[PDB]
Amino acid sequence: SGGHPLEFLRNQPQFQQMRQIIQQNPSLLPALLQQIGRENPQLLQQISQHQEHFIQMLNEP
Amino acid sequence: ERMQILQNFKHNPKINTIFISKVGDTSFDLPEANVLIQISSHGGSRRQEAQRLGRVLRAKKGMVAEEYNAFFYSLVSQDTQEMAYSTKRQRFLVDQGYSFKVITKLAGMEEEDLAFSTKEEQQQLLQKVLAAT
Amino acid sequence: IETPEQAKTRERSEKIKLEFETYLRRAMKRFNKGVHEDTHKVHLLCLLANGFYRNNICSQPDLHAIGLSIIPARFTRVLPRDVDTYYLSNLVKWFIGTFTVNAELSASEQDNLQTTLERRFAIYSARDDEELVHIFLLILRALQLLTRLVLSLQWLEVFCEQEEKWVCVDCVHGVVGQPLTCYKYATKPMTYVVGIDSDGWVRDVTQRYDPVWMTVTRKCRVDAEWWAETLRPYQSPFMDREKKEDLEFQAKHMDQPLPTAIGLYKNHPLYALKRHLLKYEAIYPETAAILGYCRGEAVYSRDCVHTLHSRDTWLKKARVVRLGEVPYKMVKGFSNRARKARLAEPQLREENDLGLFGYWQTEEYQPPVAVDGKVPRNEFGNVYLFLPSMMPIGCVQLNLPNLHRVARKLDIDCVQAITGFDFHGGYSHPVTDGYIVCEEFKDVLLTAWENEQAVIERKEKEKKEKRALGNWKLLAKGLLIRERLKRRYG
Repeated sequence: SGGHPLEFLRNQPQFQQMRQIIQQNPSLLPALLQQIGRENPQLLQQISQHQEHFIQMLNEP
Repeated sequence: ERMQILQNFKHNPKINTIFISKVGDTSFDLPEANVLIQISSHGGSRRQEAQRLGRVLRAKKGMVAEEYNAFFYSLVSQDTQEMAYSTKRQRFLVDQGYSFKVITKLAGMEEEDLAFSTKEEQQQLLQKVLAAT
Repeated sequence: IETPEQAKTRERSEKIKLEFETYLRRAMKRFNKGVHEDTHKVHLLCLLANGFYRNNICSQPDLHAIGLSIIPARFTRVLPRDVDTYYLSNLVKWFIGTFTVNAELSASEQDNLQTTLERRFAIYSARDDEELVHIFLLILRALQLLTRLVLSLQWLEVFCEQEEKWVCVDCVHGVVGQPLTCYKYATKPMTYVVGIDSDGWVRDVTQRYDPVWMTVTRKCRVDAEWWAETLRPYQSPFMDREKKEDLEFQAKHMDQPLPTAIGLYKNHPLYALKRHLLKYEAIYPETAAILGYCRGEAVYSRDCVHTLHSRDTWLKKARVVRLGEVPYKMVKGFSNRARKARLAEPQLREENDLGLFGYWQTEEYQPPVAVDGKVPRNEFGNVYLFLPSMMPIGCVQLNLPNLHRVARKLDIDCVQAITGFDFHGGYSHPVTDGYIVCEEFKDVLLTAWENEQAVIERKEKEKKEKRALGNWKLLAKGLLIRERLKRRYG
């Protein structure tokens, strides 16, 4: 059990949709880019570390 | 802040009344003045307050011809021991020929309104003083 | 002309407000630019995850079996060790003649990539050029060829053991061993080029295919540290392969473009122009006479360019200049007193020329050893303690507040522990962290500090109790006097 700050983010519903988008179709990339740039200081900070957990989150089927 | 107050006295004409404790003897520099009012003294330091008078009052242009161009007042409470101090002290200044004319009453105090006109204020002042033993 | 002091105060208020708002503006610009850069990095991470997903889909065994069945026996019997340029060209030509470009085929987002590729195999058709690249990758993986799918943010890299080289292959355009041609047929904006192995191992191959990597893209790509951290987990276990690829890249890029533009020689260690150095960095003519020229500008090796620091800064770096060392660079000296003096008269601003020294010119600082219970002190009457090694032997640092009061009370030699420098208003005040004392009295000083802490605690207790008692006494005497005077007049 690799307790990471992205554990809430991994199961975060909007972030769940974002990881689903990243997993298969990058077409909706601009929507995620706009969301993160407009308001995601927390995502900006937390995405720096624990990249493997972030990638595995993006790989959730 | 000490030098701030000193410069305010030196430069600001609105404020020309500075109250100084015993530190005015030698602890700092006294700007040249013309009216020196001494209320309380050490209690017989005939040289200390005479030196304070000498340092406070300096040569000023404009009234050099007149024999009275600097004004010094020494407030002494009647029938107190303070009188015994003053005569003890100004003795040194008597050695230099300086004279002190006794002014029992001040002309003009009646018309101008001053503090403690009522004794009821004065008894409150007495309360305050006796509070500090 | 009216109240000049008010005007001066107004000017000072405007100045301070302007400084505040300008530094706030700069901070805000830094914040939003960093947000943009981080969003760009997250977009790059999304692209990397997309490449991972594509490679994982291309790693399916069903696609391998389909490719093996479709591939004729002529291409099947050729092992990866025997694969050469002619075989690659023949296979690419067969692929072109096998699968064509037909975007008219029905496409649905519901259909999976694997299912779509299997259907295209069934009909021997395709939908897009990237689909052709994926189909060629599947065909190569059918023969278990050591191949990596390379994407531009596309082609394949085949690790030929005859040359031990990652040869570039592009099926749609019939490109074999033409990396520069890959620059044309890939994505036009080429800032990142990533090669993912069938197992998911990621390699940077932007340098090979982008001719402008070593000049512009070197200074115009993403941060090296963040990207290195990103690629660290997926570093390929083939360490020997990585070393060989690095050596090949070095051989290819060793002064290959031969630029001769003055701007290019700036901030480029491979060239290290004398005029393109810094105030502290300086060339070494002993090991660098001439290596090239650009518009009358000589070239010297970067290894002959060395950084320098002041003797005080070297001591801060725990380094002591050797006796008789010559100043490697005599440069502008600036310290509080020195800065004010130089502002007083500019003739000595150039004439100061503090003489820095090289690292090779300075030895490691050797802290002394306390003798006879005496703590050594510098000219400033202290010890510089930028690093723990700087402490003299036989000394102990104690970070106990107000401990020196007890030390002098107990007549114990105690000094401050100079840590660094702080400057609130423009002056580098030394910064100390605790007191350096002799090791012999360390625990005695601790005991004294404990005793004095307890004593000051109880002293504060009795002081506040006596304050309350004095307040009681003052109130009682005040009421007594009030009653007495009221009785005197009522």
